[PDB]
Amino acid sequence: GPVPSRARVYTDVNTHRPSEYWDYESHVVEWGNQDDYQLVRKLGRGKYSEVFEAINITNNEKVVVKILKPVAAAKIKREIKILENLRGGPNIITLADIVKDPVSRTPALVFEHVNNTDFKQLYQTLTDYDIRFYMYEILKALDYCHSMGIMHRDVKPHNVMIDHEHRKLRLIDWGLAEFYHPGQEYNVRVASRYFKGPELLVDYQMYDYSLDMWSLGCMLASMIFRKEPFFHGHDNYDQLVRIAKVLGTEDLYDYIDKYNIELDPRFNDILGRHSRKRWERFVHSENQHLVSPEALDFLDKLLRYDHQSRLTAREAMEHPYFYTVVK
Ligand SMILES: NC(=O)c1ccc2c(c1)nc(NCCOCCCCNCc1ccc(OC(F)(F)F)c(Cl)c1)c1ccncc12
Repeated sequence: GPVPSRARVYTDVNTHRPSEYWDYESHVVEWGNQDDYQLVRKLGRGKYSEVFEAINITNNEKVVVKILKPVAAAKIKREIKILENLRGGPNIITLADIVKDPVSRTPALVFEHVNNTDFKQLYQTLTDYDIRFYMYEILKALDYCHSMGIMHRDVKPHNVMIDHEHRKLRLIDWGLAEFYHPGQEYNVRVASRYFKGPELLVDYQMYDYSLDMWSLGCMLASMIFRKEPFFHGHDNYDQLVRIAKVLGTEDLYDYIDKYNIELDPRFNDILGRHSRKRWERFVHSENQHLVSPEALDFLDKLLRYDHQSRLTAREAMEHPYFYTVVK
């Protein structure tokens, strides 16, 4: 059957931490006071929760409250433990409190507020310099969480908060985040369609931190080529075909042969035969100001089928693409 895989970095971080670190089920939640927070307005509703802008009346500061739906109320300890483990880390959203919502009777997570008043799609209107600057800021968060034995598993623009006025970035929504344990088989139903790595699409469960680096490459490709999303799958099956139309089918077949993966036979009639396209195929007069040989080389090194071949967050921070960014 499938060949095993393990991360090439931070492989054993959880084995050398005390069990209290990663055994989230044993964690005892310290509950705050729901009365400290006054809900102001609804910001959005997901499949398992709703988010509100709120005021912490003990300091008159804005906060964001995520109220869990009764269905998710049970599996909150994983997210809580990860948020507490990562608290204070570079560009990681701060969990300010955990309270029981008086209406839903479910857990409510209280987060640091980031000014989210930059309307439109700042995501598709940044300058070349600002793309590099913010990409480096995301990498500080990803190297931190990966160094802390945690995979985010939902890297996408909707989970990157930017206060453009103060050039502040936070990586949010650790609701799909997991502890990495070598040899552990994980659920492939993670990340959002357009940002799903090939490992998820071919049903390879023994993945690791490198899944976040594929998602990151999808964001970079979308920004530098002004193509939102870069890999525009109609469903999870077509998502792999869209990738194959860019990266080619040969490397895809080499990847599945290397890990002894059994490709879903539904792929036989839709994958076809494609050769790798050179990255300049995506360059045109409207995106040429964001494209550089450094950007293309960096992107090439993130968007690889083989999860063990992609740059790690630390290798990515060493890339020449970031030499122009003030440190
Ligand atoms: N943990 C929680 O559940 C959580 C924690 C905190 C918040 C939260 C959820 N949801 C909030 N609003 C609802 C979700 O609103 C998502 C808007 C995302 C906007 N991408 C902006 C953007 C712009 C440019 C980008 O490119 C780059 F290169 F990075 F520069 C990228 Cl990748 C992304 C919120 C608002 C204010 N302050 C804290 C929170």
